[PDB]
Amino acid sequence: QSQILKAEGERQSAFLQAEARERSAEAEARATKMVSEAIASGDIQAVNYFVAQKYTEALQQIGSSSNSKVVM
Amino acid sequence: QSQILKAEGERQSAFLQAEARERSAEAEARATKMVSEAIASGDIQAVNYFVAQKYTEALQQIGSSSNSKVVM
Repeated sequence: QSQILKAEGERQSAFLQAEARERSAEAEARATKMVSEAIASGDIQAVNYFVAQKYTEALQQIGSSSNSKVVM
Repeated sequence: QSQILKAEGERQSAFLQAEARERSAEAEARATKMVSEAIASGDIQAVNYFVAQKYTEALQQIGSSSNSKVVM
């Protein structure tokens, strides 16, 4: 009996997760459309600049951590 | 007798899991259709930008952890 009750629990959880998945997919679609229009209008170098600066910040935090051993 | 009862338990669990699987597949199909339309309308560089930024965040967290030893 305990196992059957548990299984019913995961079933209901799966249904709720499916609903959340559909909503998140809707949001991703809207985001894709908006950024697609923005890129198609003007240019591509700006996106590369954004990627570069975010990557620079990530690399700085990777280097400046407590546990590491860099080599130049 | 104990083993037979246990086996009945896993049977019922499998049935419930099958129902959940069908629901999740439905959700995946809807998501695929929506994002497919969004991509087919506008462009592909936006998806690459999203992938790049999420990957940058993942790499930053991989580097900035307690147990590691980076090498440059």
